[PDB]
Amino acid sequence: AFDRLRRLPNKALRPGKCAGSLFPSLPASVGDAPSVHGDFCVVRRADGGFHLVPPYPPRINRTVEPYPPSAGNFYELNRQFKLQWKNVEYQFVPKLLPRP
Amino acid sequence: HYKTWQRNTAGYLRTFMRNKLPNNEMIGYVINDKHPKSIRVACDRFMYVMRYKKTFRYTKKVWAHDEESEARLGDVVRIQPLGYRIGPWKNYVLVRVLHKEPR
Amino acid sequence: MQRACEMVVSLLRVDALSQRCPFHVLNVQILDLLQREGLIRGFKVDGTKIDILLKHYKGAPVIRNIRVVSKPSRDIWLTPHELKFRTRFNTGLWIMQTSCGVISHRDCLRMGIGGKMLMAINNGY
Amino acid sequence: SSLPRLLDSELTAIFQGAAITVSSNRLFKALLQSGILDPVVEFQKLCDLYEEGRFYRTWAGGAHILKISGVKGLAPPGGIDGTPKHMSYEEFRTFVHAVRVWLRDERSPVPLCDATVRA
Amino acid sequence: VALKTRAPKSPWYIEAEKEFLNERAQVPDAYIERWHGEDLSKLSPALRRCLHLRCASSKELHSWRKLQLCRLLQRRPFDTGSPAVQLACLTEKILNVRAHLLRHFRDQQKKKVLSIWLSRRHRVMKYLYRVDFNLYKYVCQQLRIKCVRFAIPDSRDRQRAISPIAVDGDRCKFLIRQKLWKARFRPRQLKQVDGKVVRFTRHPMEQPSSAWNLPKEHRPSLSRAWPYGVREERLKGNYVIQNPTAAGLGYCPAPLF
RNA sequence: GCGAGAAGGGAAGUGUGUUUCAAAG
RNA sequence: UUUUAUGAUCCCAGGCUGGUUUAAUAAGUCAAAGUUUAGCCAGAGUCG
RNA sequence: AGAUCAUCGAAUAUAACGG
Repeated sequence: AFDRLRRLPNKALRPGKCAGSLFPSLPASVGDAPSVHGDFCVVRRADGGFHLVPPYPPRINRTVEPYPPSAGNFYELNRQFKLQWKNVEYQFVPKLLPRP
Repeated sequence: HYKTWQRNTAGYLRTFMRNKLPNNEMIGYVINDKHPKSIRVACDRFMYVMRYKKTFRYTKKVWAHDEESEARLGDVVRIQPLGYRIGPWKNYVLVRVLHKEPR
Repeated sequence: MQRACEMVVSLLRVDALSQRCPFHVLNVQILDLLQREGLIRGFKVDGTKIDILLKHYKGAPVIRNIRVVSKPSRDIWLTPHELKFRTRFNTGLWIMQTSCGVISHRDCLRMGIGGKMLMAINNGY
Repeated sequence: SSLPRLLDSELTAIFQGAAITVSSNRLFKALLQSGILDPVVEFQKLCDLYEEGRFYRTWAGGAHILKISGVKGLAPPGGIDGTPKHMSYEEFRTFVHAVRVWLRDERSPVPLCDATVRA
Repeated sequence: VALKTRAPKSPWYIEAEKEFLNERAQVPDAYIERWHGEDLSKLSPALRRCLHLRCASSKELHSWRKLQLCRLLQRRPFDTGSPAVQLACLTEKILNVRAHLLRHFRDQQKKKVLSIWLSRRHRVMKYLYRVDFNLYKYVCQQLRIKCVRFAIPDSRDRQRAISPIAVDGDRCKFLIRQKLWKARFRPRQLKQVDGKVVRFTRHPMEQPSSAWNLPKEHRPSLSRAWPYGVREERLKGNYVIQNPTAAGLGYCPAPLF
């Protein structure tokens, strides 16, 4: 058994806890405190304000095939999200979920 | 999983206390000290059975970390958990050594 | 612990006056509690073995039934509030092994500490 | 004082000579042979700083375990491949910069990395 | 269809077997029953020849060897119950039975007795290791016995467990290990020069190298085998082996006989 | 301008869950 | 160098828990190895 | 953040790394 297609569990956007922290100043339990924002990010609005925004593609799980068989008739599969700025491009398309 | 009435019996409470230690600490003996600054601590746990009312034992081998590399093979030590992941195998930190085997 | 369970066979005899028993530290303490209740006439440590006398009344012995609860392969523990349910409406004698020595079941409930049921004397179902 | 500036072009020969991605085993030995870092730095010195710097986690070196094992690799060892992180050109540059200063500040009167201390 | 038959004996196995018997038959210049010159002076020269070791029997010859070895590890005169003396006494008894089995091969009753002594000696080492560690190492060097430490429980795998038969690896070079023949490690059939085809139940006994489970110099590296590198002690090549009597992967301990 | 999957069983076995603690973006 | 009968490699299926009263000197002080019905947690992405 | 028996389908076991 080599180079076998495995499967990983799904995971949505984890909501942050109200009782969070910015930076743990020398914590004195055996763990890491949660975050308020969590996955979400704060950006500048068009009208001079601050609002939430869906971040860059949140770990698009490519291991599991699409559920609805009729997905190609309305959506183009096998997409890529590249980041370019003038003549500079960075390699960050691989969205891997590391171990806990 | 244990039922509500199973959390008040003396058999379950006694087993819990033995397993439970400050800072979720554990007791075990080192069995492998080949890699640099690495030692594999073998910890022994306990569990309760509500059917026959008997407690058994099962070993739990885990990896630890040592700074001064004072511990050696066949030496009971103390481990402490951590809220992160360091290295491919390292998941614990040493505190002290209780017993030392001659050479 | 194994030697403790070997005392019931010797003490549970009808046509006998005195029976021997292996010497043990824990066994000596158990005999003291039984003598207080008036179940054993007396005992003497004869070196490697202990000679224990038997009490009789109108032919039949004072001890009629012995039940071993605790065994070397496992350990029975009951909370102070659970021992009362087990032991109720009975005249039996339960040996309780608490942290502060060995006492009977009646004293265990008085202190409210969690003991250990070792054996039963003059117990039914 | 007056720390020399490491030219980008010079590092290209060392990175390509030891050979896109390459393993970290061949790069550690080649760094000392070129003598760019200059006592003599031993092989264990670089290995110790690599783990202490927490580079395996930062770079996501453990992501390759799930490709072979899958679900079994998520759990800890006791609750497994252990290959080193294959640093790329970009990644290697950063590490060289980080290790170059960690040796100079080890004997400087004014620490730069960690100047503070808790009682 | 292949026929199951015994495997041929290797050329080196026969040569070593004859050498072992030669050593056991050596008769040094000494005396039996502690017949010191004090008492022997009262006897005639003619009569003294009979009392020499050359004229002694096997029982007397074997007993003399025990006395010489016992004195080497004697704590006090007239003391044989100490673990140090018992360790040497048992070693001489095992070889005495092994030599007899070579000449006599139809004595199947004594095959079971040899196993009892081999296991009994193993337990002695375990007890002596915890009570005295310095003395345990000294006795092994004098007798050239493979020292083994007991610090962790032995695993259930036979490829890495202990083997009481191969304890005296230095003195015996043909009872160290062998090959597996259970399901997949069986030998392939072959044709001899006989007009017939035969198959061997047991694999041939090869000659192992001298560096069997011995330390060696390692090279620093960082790969899968050494995620955290190589220790300084390993590079010099002086680490102490916990189980030197391990057969290793793809190997099995040698039979009893 | 604000709210809206309030009709979701397709993924996973040592996982999903439970329990003990902790959290001044 | 590492796991391995205290199950390592490996094939198919099953998602975890709570729910008040409840007779009998089994008078339960939490329904006594395992039985449920409004409920908690949790359940990837895409207009190129 | 720590700990946290596995079961059914009869069964068929040693595998992956470096000289």
